[PDB]
Amino acid sequence: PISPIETVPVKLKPGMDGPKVKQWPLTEEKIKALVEICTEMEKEGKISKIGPENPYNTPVFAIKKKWRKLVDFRELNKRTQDFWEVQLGIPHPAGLKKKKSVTVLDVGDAYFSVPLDEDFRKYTAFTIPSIETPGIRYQYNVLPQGWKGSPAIFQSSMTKILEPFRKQNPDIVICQYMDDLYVGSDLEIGQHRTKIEELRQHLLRWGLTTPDKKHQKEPPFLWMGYELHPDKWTVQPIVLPEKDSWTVNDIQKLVGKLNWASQIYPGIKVRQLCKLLRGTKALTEVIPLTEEAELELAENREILKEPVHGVYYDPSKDLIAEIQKQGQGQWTYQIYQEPFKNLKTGKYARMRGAHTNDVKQLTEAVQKITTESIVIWGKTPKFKLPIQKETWETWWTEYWQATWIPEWEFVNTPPLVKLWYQLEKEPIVGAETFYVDGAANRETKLGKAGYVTNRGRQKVVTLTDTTNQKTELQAIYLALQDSGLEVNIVTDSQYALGIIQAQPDQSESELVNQIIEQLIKKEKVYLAWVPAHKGIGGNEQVDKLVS
Amino acid sequence: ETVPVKLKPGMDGPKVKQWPLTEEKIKALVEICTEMEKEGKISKIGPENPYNTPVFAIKKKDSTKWRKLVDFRELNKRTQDFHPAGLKKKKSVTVLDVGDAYFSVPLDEDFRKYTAFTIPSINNETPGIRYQYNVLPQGWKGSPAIFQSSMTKILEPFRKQNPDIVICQYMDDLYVGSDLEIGQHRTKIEELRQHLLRWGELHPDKWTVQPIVLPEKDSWTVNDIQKLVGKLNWASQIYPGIKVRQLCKLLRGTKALTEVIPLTEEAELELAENREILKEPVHGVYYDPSKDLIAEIQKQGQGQWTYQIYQEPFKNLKTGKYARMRGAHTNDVKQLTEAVQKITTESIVIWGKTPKFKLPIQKETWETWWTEYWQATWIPEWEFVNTPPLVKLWYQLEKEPIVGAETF
Ligand SMILES: CC(C)c1c(Cc2ccccc2)n(COCc2ccccc2)c(=O)[nH]c1=O
Repeated sequence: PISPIETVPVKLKPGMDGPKVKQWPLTEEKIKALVEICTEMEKEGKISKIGPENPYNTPVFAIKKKWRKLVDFRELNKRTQDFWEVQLGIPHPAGLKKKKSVTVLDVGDAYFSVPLDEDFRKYTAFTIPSIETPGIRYQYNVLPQGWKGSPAIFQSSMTKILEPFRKQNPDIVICQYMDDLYVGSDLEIGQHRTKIEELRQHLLRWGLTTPDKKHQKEPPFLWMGYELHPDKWTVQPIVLPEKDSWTVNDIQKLVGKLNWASQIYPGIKVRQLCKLLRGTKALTEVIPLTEEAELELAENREILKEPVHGVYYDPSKDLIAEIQKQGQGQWTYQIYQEPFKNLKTGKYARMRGAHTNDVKQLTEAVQKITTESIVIWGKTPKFKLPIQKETWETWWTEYWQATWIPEWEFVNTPPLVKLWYQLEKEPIVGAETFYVDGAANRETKLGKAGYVTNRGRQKVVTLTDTTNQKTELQAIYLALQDSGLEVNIVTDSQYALGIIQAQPDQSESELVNQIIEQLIKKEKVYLAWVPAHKGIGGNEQVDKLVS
Repeated sequence: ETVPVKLKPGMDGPKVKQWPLTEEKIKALVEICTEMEKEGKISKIGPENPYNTPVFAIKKKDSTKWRKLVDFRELNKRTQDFHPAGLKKKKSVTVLDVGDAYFSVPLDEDFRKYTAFTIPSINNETPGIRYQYNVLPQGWKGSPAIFQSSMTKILEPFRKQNPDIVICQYMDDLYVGSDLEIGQHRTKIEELRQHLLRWGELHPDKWTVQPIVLPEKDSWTVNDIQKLVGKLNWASQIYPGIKVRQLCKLLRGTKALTEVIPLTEEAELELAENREILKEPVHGVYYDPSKDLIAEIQKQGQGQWTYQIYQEPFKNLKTGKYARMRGAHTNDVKQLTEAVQKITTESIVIWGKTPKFKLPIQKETWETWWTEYWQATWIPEWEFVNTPPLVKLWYQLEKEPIVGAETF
């Protein structure tokens, strides 16, 4: 019952007092139950009736799950100290190593098995109402369910108790996750069973009760999201709720559930579905599925039938990661040891970052993978990337920002990532030189964008409802539009200075994306920047006419 | 007896999350920590302790054994408060690691809780191992300060036997400066060294703050003038006497970038005057102790980097270049970290404090691999930035040896 362990010293937050909230009134039928239950517990020694000298109180409730008692610690909780709860690092199946056999022990009710710091028990006081008359007063002697520190303290205690056993039997792996203890080994079945019984008797020595054969959990293990089988893990099938009426809320739920599936199912698409949220007036508003959406929702239903199973980890084999570009700014990867035998898969998105490029992006996918690998496997994978080592070397070497990719190889799996264009280092000798310039009135938004070339060619365009940044970029666009396969372009635009340094191939501004298109069409392009408002010729005659 | 140490007023302990560690480093930390625990230097702690500092492991620039490095930056910032200028003069400085001395001294028990740290578990299968210090930790600034009194003693005999040699201590390291020749230096080091055991190569003068040099040229193209003018104009933020009107006048016209332009006697002079101006560091830039030291680095490319230490923008205290060391050919991160360590050390020697770094790298990239190449006992502050195109173009223009530095 109650374990002979050293309590953990627990305190209330810096400047606070114990809770003293009133006991929500109960019918005569309910008080009758709460009395039975508490009389049981008091005997087991889990709660002790206390004098009235205790000013604190926490409301208790009775709910028919026959009958069951519930205490509302919301108050005590919010005013209890904080604990080191960094255990919010959930393992991933692909990280588990294979086991000949695995046994799972239940240590649930064993929470009332750990004693509460007797100096803190006083705040845990609660009251059993009466048909207004006296009222029965109790307090906890053990870790109360639902109290902020129970999980932390119990886990820590479990850890102390398993210290001896783990030490003696290092060939036995034990994972602790709440009321569960997953014990696995590679010992022959009879030996494994002999050890579990050994551990069980050990635990029993520490008061921790033993799960009845009736409550013995068995594989496959359904672990929040998956089915852990002895030799492989699978993902619980995801069912799409079929209806003949779809409200905004239903749709968002759908889209969200479908977005998480994208990871293990790269095929999933949600455009026509997401497109149905346009202009929505209320969550309850019903929306008729367009034909394209209808079509889309159907395909997804299909792809979600296929079983996606992964495999466990083998520390004696290499870790390999392969990446694919599925479109602009979206990648897919699968990490494995043996081909086809995937440890796991995934996909990355991104939203028209102000301005980047496919190599930069490939770079970011790589590190994202690398981190989670270090988390899941303690090491970084060997990479198989769809990029030429020449393309990479050419890029990185000149990029303005530090960057890197761990050990990798080239895998000729199309489409290969490449540089769409590269600015000329020097001015193109036989090319026309376009002096561009744009100016706008930030108040009126009346602007002018234009150019003049060394060949006598000129053009001025007037724009309404425009900004300065745009007249400048538009002027660059006009130059690219009217020029041949080779052009030299001088502008005083600071932003253009950025394009030169970053040389992006994706942008948030569609004007900048139109310019990128033009830049990709040319063979040679040399972009030069110079100070605005200066005497600098060319950028003084075109610059003066568009002002 | 232990001296009582308190956090600054209104501060609470650090609660910094532990970054993922690779398995090799986790095993190493377990080994290092079980050992330390036996010796009672650290103690396992419970969950009632909410505090936490990140720890990691490195292999110092001379080692095949892992060392444990704790990031006490946060704690330090929160710890209560408590430089022989000749050190930056001396023609020779050697850094010594006296960090182990602290483990001999106990830490005020009331303060021990703030030193809590966690050894993580792969795939989070196991809970982390939580420890806390009983003795003065390394990396913590409170350590050299408390062990100060003791350090003065053990050192006194040597100081007095050589009032020449200057000893300065920063964090876990001891800096020794003398002017004796190499052999003459190294020998006096071993004396000092042995005196230390008994109880239980830098050259500051080569750090010349090199000048900027404009390109001289037989012929000049429109493109060249423009490039030149763009950089000058920007430089006038540092040197207000820089002029470009004469050069911008030679550019009057819509000419082809490749077209050559002959300079006027005026554009000549204006250009000559600008070179003159650039021959020396801007006047009146002195160091202010009460201000932070900033260090910003630019990736120049092909293995080259540039930096500047300053407190006020454009008023540099020191500028420089740095080329990767053989081996870092394919790693920008490795290079960059090497640059930081070098710059930081120069700062310590000179001003006796670490600068705050403005690094030209993506946060995620840096946090993921910097510790893999880190080798110092200290860790400076740093922030990540976007290099303005011009700040990079200007310092590319800095002078270099006509030959270099000769060995047979
Ligand atoms: C933590 C340990 C004990 C562990 C397990 C259990 C486990 C089960 C649920 C949640 C986490 C872990 N498994 C899951 O394998 C399921 C299985 C294996 C063998 C026989 C039946 C089922 C594994 O492959 N390796 C392991 O090391």
